[PDB]
Amino acid sequence: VLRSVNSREPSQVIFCNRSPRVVLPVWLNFDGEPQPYPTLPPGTGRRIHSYRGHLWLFRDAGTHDGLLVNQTELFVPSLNQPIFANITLPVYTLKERCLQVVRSLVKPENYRRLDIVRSLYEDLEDHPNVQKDLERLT
Amino acid sequence: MYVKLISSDGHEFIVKREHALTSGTIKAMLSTNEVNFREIPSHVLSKVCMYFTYKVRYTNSSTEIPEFPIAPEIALELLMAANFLDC
Amino acid sequence: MDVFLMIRRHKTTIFTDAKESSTVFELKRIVEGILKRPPDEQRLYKDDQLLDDGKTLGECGFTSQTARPQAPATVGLAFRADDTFEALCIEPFSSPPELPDVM
Ligand SMILES: CC(=O)N1C[C@H](O)C[C@H]1C(=O)NCc1ccc(-c2cnco2)cc1
Repeated sequence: VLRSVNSREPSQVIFCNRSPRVVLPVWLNFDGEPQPYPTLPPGTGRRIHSYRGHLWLFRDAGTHDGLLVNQTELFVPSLNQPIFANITLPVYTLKERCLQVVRSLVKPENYRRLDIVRSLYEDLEDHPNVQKDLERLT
Repeated sequence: MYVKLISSDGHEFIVKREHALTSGTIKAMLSTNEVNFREIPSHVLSKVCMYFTYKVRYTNSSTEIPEFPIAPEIALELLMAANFLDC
Repeated sequence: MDVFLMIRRHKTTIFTDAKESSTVFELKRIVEGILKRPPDEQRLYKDDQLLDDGKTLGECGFTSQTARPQAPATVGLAFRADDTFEALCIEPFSSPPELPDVM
């Protein structure tokens, strides 16, 4: 339902990591399967060969936290010369930001040892996932 | 114009009314001008107020957005406050 | 350029913003609108240093690099009771508990 179009029309793109995270570029293949591409260190860029109508999303490489590309969730290369893909942090909610910090400090096996409400333990275990973000997205 | 948010330990935080209405819980508590937080200590509530300013500044902005910092020592309590305030 | 501040006195903290080109006196006029005390009954400080009215916030050390929305700069505030100014006193915020064993 969310898949790349097999246009076969080349499109040069600059993946510009304007975030403090290690970025995981994810291509949605012709069947809609997420395909990971080499990671981008913070502050760096890459000149990549893509195609018109192809679908990309960007995540934090270690945690899968969602990132923005040109202020939206999805990037679609258009007609060229190179298209800029400006990858940035979203303004996360305070709750999501706290969950990210707690997940970075506590091993998942130990979430149940934290003195918090059961509903927060469930929020901690409900890690960001590309599959969950894709379904849906309608 | 401004509203007063009082922490469990009695610290008074004066913030723009619009910045405070960023929280649905606060809007409900307001509808003084003053809100008392029995369970929210000052080291947590000061960070909540910094979040409001950060959110109002960086929302619908094309500028590079910096990370919102949270010291490990405040993380658990801030998570409980953010959960209650729907922040 | 906007500068983000915490104006602090005793157990009071005001979160506000101002222009880097705005003056110390103009900040006192903001405090007056909130705390209902005229500028002549106020003293503003950067750390232990008394700030002069005619100086801009930028000249006082409040810049876009040091007075950020997510990390605001502190301005100390002292009130004149009758004819004498009280000493600068800012109550610290509460202390976080010890980091739990699994943190
Ligand atoms: C089917 C195909 O050739 N694709 C799908 C996408 O449109 C990208 C394109 C592709 O694989 N191009 C080569 C390529 C190699 C490395 C990268 C790369 C390297 N670091 C991050 O991304 C990106 C594109």
